[PDB]
Amino acid sequence: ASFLSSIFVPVIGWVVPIATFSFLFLYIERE
Amino acid sequence: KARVIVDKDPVPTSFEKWAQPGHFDRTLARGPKTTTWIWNLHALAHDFDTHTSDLEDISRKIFAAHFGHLAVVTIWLSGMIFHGAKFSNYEAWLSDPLNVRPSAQVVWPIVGQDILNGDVGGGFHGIQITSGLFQVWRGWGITNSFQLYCTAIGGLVLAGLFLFAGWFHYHKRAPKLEWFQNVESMLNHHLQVLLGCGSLGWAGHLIHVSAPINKLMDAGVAVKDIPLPHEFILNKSLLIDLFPGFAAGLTPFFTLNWGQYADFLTFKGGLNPVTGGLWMTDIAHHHLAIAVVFIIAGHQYRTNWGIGHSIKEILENHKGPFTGEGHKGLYENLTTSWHAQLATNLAFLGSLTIIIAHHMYAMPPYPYLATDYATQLCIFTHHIWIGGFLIVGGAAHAAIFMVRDYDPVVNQNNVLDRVIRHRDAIISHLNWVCIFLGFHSFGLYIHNDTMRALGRPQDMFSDTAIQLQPVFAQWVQNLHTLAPGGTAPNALEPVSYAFGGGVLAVGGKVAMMPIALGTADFLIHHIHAFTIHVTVLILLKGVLFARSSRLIPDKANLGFRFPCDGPGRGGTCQVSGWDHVFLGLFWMYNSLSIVIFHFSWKMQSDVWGTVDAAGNVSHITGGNFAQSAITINGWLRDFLWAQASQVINSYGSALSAYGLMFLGAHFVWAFSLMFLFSGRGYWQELIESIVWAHNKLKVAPAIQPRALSITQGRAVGVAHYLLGGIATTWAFFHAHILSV
Amino acid sequence: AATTPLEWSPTVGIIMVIANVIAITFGRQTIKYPSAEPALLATTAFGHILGVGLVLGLHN
Amino acid sequence: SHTVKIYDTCIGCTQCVRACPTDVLEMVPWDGCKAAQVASSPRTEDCVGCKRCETACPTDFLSIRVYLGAETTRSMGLAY
Amino acid sequence: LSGKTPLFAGSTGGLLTKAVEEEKYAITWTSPKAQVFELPTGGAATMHEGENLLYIARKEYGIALGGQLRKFKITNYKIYRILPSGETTFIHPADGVFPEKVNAGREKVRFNARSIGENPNPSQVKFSGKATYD
Amino acid sequence: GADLTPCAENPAFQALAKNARNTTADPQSGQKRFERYSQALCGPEGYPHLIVDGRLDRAGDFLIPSILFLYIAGWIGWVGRAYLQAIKKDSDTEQKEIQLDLGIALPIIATGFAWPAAAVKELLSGELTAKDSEITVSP
Amino acid sequence: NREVVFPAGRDPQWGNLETPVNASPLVKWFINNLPAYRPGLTPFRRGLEVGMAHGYFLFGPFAKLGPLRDAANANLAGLLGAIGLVVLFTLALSLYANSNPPTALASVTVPNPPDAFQSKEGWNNFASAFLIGGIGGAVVAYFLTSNLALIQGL
Amino acid sequence: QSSYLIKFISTAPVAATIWLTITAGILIEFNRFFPDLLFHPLP
Ligand code: CLA
Ligand code: CLA
Ligand code: CLA
Ligand code: CLA
Ligand code: CLA
Ligand code: CLA
Ligand SMILES: CC1=C(/C=C/C(C)=C/C=C/C(C)=C/C=C/C=C(C)/C=C/C=C(C)/C=C/C2=C(C)CCCC2(C)C)C(C)(C)CCC1
Ligand SMILES: CC1=C(/C=C/C(C)=C\C=C\C(C)=C\C=C\C=C(C)\C=C\C=C(C)\C=C\C2=C(C)CCCC2(C)C)C(C)(C)CCC1
Ligand SMILES: CC1=C(C/C=C(\C)CCC[C@H](C)CCC[C@H](C)CCCC(C)C)C(=O)c2ccccc2C1=O
Ligand code: SF4
Ligand code: SF4
Repeated sequence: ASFLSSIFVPVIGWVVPIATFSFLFLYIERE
Repeated sequence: KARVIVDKDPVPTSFEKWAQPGHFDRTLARGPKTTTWIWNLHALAHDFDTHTSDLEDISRKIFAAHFGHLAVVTIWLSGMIFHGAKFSNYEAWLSDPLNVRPSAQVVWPIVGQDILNGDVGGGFHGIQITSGLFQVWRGWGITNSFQLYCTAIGGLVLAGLFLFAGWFHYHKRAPKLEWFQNVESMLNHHLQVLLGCGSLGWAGHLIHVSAPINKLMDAGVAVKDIPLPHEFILNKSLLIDLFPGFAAGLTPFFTLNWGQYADFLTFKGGLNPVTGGLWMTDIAHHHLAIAVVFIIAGHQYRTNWGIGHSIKEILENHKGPFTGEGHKGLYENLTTSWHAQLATNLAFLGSLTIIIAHHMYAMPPYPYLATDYATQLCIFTHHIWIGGFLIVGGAAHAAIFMVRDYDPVVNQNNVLDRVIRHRDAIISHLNWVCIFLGFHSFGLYIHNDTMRALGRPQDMFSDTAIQLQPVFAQWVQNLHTLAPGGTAPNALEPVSYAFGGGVLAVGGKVAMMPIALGTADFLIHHIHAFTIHVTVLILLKGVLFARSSRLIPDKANLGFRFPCDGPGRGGTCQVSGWDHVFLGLFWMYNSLSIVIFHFSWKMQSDVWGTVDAAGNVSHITGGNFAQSAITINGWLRDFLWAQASQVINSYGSALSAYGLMFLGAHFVWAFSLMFLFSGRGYWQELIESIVWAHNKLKVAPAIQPRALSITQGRAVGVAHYLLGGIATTWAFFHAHILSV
Repeated sequence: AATTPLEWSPTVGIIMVIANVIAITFGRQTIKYPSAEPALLATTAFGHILGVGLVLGLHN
Repeated sequence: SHTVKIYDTCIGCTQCVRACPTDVLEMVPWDGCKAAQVASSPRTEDCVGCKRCETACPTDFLSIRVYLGAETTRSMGLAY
Repeated sequence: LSGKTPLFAGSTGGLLTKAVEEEKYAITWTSPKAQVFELPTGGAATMHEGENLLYIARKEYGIALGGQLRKFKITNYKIYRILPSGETTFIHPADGVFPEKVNAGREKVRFNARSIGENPNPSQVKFSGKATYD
Repeated sequence: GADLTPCAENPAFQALAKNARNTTADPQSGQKRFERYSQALCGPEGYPHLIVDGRLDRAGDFLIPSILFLYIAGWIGWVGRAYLQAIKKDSDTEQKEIQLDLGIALPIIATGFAWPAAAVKELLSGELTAKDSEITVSP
Repeated sequence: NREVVFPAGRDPQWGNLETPVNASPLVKWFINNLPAYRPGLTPFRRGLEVGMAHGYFLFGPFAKLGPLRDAANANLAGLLGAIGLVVLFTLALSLYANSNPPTALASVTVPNPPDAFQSKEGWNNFASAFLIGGIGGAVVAYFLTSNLALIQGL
Repeated sequence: QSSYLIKFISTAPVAATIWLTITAGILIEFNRFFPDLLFHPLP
């Protein structure tokens, strides 16, 4: 099942940073 | 109104003030309650402005202090030629300048250090020299030791005269403030006499002594067969045989028939094929043209005969629409503050010294200098460094003028006041430029360094790949190669073979060849521009913000040298104009260090190397610069790791001292990091515990010991950081090039 | 090939002469502080440069 | 924000008030028989915390300290 | 609030966006002469013979200026705090007497009757919500 | 003794002795060096090794140098301690520290050859140590 | 001739300075009539014109210099790579919009209040238009460059 | 006066330079006659 690396690697490099930094930036800037 | 005004016997000459220290200042004159008094004694010895406020007392110290400094330089210069007289191989070096290496230092047969006196050549055991004094004396037409022995005693005699002068002036005959303030007289004298007549005189020596003698020496005559200089003057038959223009005499000069002197006042502009070096006749025609220009130029100013310019009128009348009052008030600042004059003189003198180093390597002006790669490399590296230090000193005294001597009344809507009133825009854009260059100068290395590791050499910024060529410089190169004919028609050969043209070969060596500019030079030239802009940002910021900042409104009151102005407002650490100079020195060292590295690898890879009869030039490093200097690992591999083999393996040979100074230099660099990273607070608490042990055993010092001051700890570090740094590449440059 | 030089000729001296005269007329009006004692010695010197500049400059 | 606390070792030299950049400290009358003046810190909100008050105090150890705390625009020296 | 502006061409060093949004400051002074004085943020400026007024971004600029004014023998300098809504408050010489000189109306604040050695340890005061400097 | 042989009989030592590279101006400095080093112990590499065990068979290595140091070093400390104490009774103490009173110092430097006797005398009864209660300390 | 540089407005107290680059006739028109400051437009139309300019700009670097530039699918990589960058640019607007962005500033070149970017709605509508116009500009640049030989071949 | 000159010599640097040069010259001169001295040769 080598295709999983093609799906799980970029999720760690792109999806996880975007989602985490997106929520955090709104959380730290909340009022 | 130029006049000689003097005060008779202001200051006595007693030995009293020698004993009691701190006489110059009142705070230190009280007593040494603390060890910081010791460090403050040296830091305030030359701060004459702090000792007194009367400009007469300041200027008299400065004018006399210069004389004591000249004695040190004359003793040095006289000392160099003295070693050439007694302990040297110069007399043997002239017999064969291509097989005998130059040496003038001999270390005594004491513990293990006779090794340094290896077989340098010519039956002499001595340390090999890289200053190039041997080539200078040949340019001076010195062919025997007794001639050099006479010149050394003359310098020592001259040293006493300068030394007598500073005594005579500060103590017996002190000029008044008016004597120094007559600027218009000073500038005429230095341009005409010190530079003009000094240049005109040296033309006489070159024409009468150096050019004829060197013209016999390169021919192939023995050193003993050469007549002495006075023999040429008295016996004109010998002079006419070489340069027949002298047969006409001095009449062609006065009658404007100057073409008769074409034999020894040439404009060939190329290098002598026999001895790697410019033609003596071309150098002879140099200073004669320079002297006339300088003699004429110095008559510009008035100097008390109604004829000439007032510098105040020149500056005031250069106003404009954009600049409010133009250069009004600058003459007053420069005539009421020594630091302003010091800043201008230091900055442009340093840029001059860098400008020398670039001219000399491409246009070797001495005989057999180009073939001696060791002398050529250290000579370029030397003046490159000295110019860097002096430029940083210019920014320091520029800022010291602001805190100490700035008058807002004078600088009102002038060119300087208008500069301070938009300082934010100057730095914010320079900030943008520094970031832009650092990305697009260094990021291109990382892209190459990253791609080659990924097995993608096609995606690099290299000569086969995307290459960014320096088209602008290559265009300017071709204009110089074509200056023979057309523009500059009388010139036979270009000003330098670095721009282009044919190769020159002396013996088996190559003196100079065309320096091709490719993608590697395009990157490194931007790296230099990057590193130069940042130190300007650090230094220029200190000058503008020394008076005040948005953070600190009153920064001048604290002074030029204050550590922090408190820990609040976040943190105000290193906010002074002093600390900017401290930071700029690291960047000066960073920028300047790549320049000499750019010089070493390029000249070894592209320029220098053995040459065959068929013109095949076997370069030293084998042309590896183009495909390896584009990556950072290439420098680490091909330049540092590879060329340092001679240094580490120098043990058990004559170059062993370089391996020691090389290794020792890394220590002082790391020892610097004690003071830069740490802080005074920890060290005072450590001394507290140590003082307890002395109070226990009753070895307590009367002078209470304290840790070093804050600005001192920063000063002590950068002194080590630079000394340990420069000494490292100093030995690497020496041991590597001396072996090859 | 060296530039062609100049044998002595009386025509050369008239260029030096006229060069001095234009200098005297040029300085006498425009010099801010003409008299201090002088300027005659100075203005004649400039004419020698302009003369030597014209004299050698013409014949090339 | 930055708390400025004064202790009983004051002697009314007034050197702390003259050093304050932001005019945080103000001398006040000591009702007791010590002196006609002892320091105070009414406008503590403008304390940037440059410790100039402490450097000017002539005691063995300080009669006035500056205990740092929460930051604000006035304390951080921000003109923006 | 009244006065005349010091005559200077302008400068980047000066007022920024903070003034519109929150707490710009001002300083007022009166001088008999018209000298040249260095501004708090770079530059030089002249001063009129009556009721000079300058707007400054912070309180530190004013007292730093006031110290420079004392060199010219000017001791009547008043600093204000102008809020975005126009509310102005007279601050620096809060009473007619300056801070360095004593006035009877004032009261001591944040005074500890003990010496620094007498302060409690932090372990004696933890989780209570009080600090050692109290 | 550990992984070594006598220096006189070791082959590697004799190999280096032929090419000794005399240090001083004396021509035989190299041969004279290796002659004296034959007494010491040498390893496989050919260089000598010193044993600081304290055995009297090999005491010139460290033990004799050790005694010669401490007599010299205690001279410096006893002199400095006495010169500092004598100054403290005088009025201007700090200046005398910088500008040395050679009249006071050279008599002290003349002494110090008998520093161990004075050290024991101060230790048995005297001023070698001040009391802990009368010395500055942090809280 | 007389001075060219003046203080921002009548007040010299303020920071900004009137300069040729800041307050010339030509520069004031261009900047104030750019879509980010042009009068008489809604927040949606501003973002559309801005994105349409940027998608057309961002297609080039990916195509002619990115990987596979020397391949058949070079121009296709520029379109997909640009859209991925436009989406991140679109996402950034939504975060700056949904974080209560303070205000837009008024300088000398744009003396009036710039636009109705003073709320979350103005920035959110700007973001939706950026993606629509942004993807459009890249798609346009792809079809031209890919079919530029045909357009010249006509 | 000579009294002032003696005080100059008695200062910290000149006293240190004079003394250290003497201690240096002893080790320097002793090492040229007695070359190596790795250890004390024991009879
Ligand atoms: C850790 C995770 C990760 C992953 C999986 C990738 C993956 C990739 N990077 Mg990358 N990168 C990363 C982290 C990562 N990166 C980080 C942290 C950095 C900072 C240094 C970079 C910096 C970087 C640069 C500078 C470049 C890449 C490029 C690439 C691509 C090269 C593929 C190829 O063979 O040539 C290309 C082969 C092709 C067939 C064309 C690729 C077409 C793209 C990938 C299609 C993308 C569609 C897009 C997501 C559409 C979304 C729309 C939707 C949201 C509506 C590949 C997709 C290169 C590139 O140009 O990609 C375009 C490139 O130049 N990356
Ligand atoms: C003075 C300038 C000028 C120029 C350079 C042209 C040029 C042209 N005209 Mg034209 N025209 C002009 C003035 C001009 N006209 C005036 C003043 C009038 C009024 C009388 C006309 C009336 C006119 C008519 C009635 C027609 C033309 C047509 C044409 C094209 C015919 C070329 C051909 O041989 O067949 C065709 C060759 C080709 C290679 C195909 C051309 C494809 C077009 C030109 C591509 C245009 C794309 C365009 C730039 C998109 C615009 C958007 C952009 C602004 C962002 C040619 C491009 C003919 C046409 O149909 O063009 C399509 C046509 O029917 N013109
Ligand atoms: C002839 C003997 C003589 C005597 C007795 C004096 C006596 C005096 N001079 Mg004087 N002077 C002399 C010669 C002499 N000078 C000469 C030849 C010059 C010209 C250079 C001067 C220039 C001069 C100036 C400009 C000033 C004095 C001052 C003074 C007074 C204070 C000096 C002092 O205490 O510092 C004693 C300091 C030293 C002994 C150290 C001097 C170090 C020398 C000059 C340089 C050594 C460089 C060296 C090679 C660096 C190596 C570094 C490295 C190896 C470690 C004192 C009355 C000062 C004064 O009046 O104060 C108000 C003052 O401002 N003098
Ligand atoms: C023409 C050259 C020149 C001159 C005349 C001056 C003169 C002056 N400078 Mg200055 N400066 C210069 C160049 C110059 N500088 C350069 C090139 C730099 C950049 C590095 C500086 C950086 C600088 C700073 C940062 C400061 C000055 C200051 C001063 C003033 C007081 C300095 C003092 O007390 O001296 C005595 C200085 C010392 C005792 C320091 C000793 C440093 C040693 C020599 C470093 C060791 C180098 C050595 C070669 C190492 C090898 C040998 C060693 C291992 C034994 C004085 C007016 C100070 C000041 O307050 O001005 C108002 C000040 O703060 N300057
Ligand atoms: C190697 C060490 C190092 C580096 C990299 C820097 C970097 C910098 N210093 Mg510096 N500095 C250093 C050591 C260093 N310093 C030391 C030791 C000192 C003490 C003397 C100083 C003192 C100092 C001063 C006093 C000043 C600087 C300034 C600067 C900046 C210049 C602007 C520039 O080049 O653009 C930025 C360039 C870089 C950061 C180079 C590398 C960037 C690569 C190519 C890009 C990265 C790829 C990719 C985006 C990574 C993404 C990863 C992802 C997963 C997150 C820059 C941030 C100046 C400044 O800020 O002016 C603007 C300034 O005034 N420094
Ligand atoms: C900072 C310097 C720098 C530069 C110039 C480049 C350049 C490049 N890299 Mg690279 N890279 C760098 C640092 C750099 N790299 C670093 C530090 C790393 C390590 C992480 C890498 C790692 C890396 C990888 C792994 C890859 C590249 C690739 C590439 C290429 C494709 C670029 C691309 O698709 O971006 C697209 C860029 C954009 C969409 C933005 C462009 C911005 C434009 C130019 C702005 C212009 C402003 C304008 C002039 C001003 C307007 C004025 C107005 C008033 C009108 C290109 C040659 C790829 C390749 O294959 O190389 C051939 C690739 O796969 N890079
Ligand atoms: C001279 C000058 C200049 C220059 C300019 C430039 C350089 C320009 C830019 C350019 C650009 C930057 C361009 C761009 C453009 C773009 C376009 C042209 C776009 C397009 C679009 C479209 C058409 C789209 C559409 C669509 C949509 C929206 C959706 C759906 C799809 C479609 C496709 C339909 C400047 C100003 C700087 C300065 C001054 C002067
Ligand atoms: C005009 C203007 C300006 C300026 C500007 C400049 C001059 C510049 C900029 C610059 C910039 C701002 C730049 C940027 C760049 C970026 C880049 C360089 C990026 C790249 C990226 C990449 C390469 C990635 C890719 C991708 C994606 C996106 C997704 C998927 C995956 C991948 C990886 C494929 C200002 C601001 C003032 C204002 C407005 C106007
Ligand atoms: C080590 C260190 C110190 C302590 C360094 C000290 C105290 C240096 C001491 C230098 C010499 C050793 C002082 C004593 C010299 C003797 C008087 C000489 C004896 C005489 C014989 C040599 C002849 C600081 O004070 C400091 C301050 C700020 C930042 C970093 C640091 C820092 O790193
Ligand atoms: S910390 Fe600074 S601002 Fe606060 S009272 Fe002390 S000196 Fe004044
Ligand atoms: S002790 Fe300190 S705080 Fe008290 S009056 Fe004196 S200087 Fe001010």
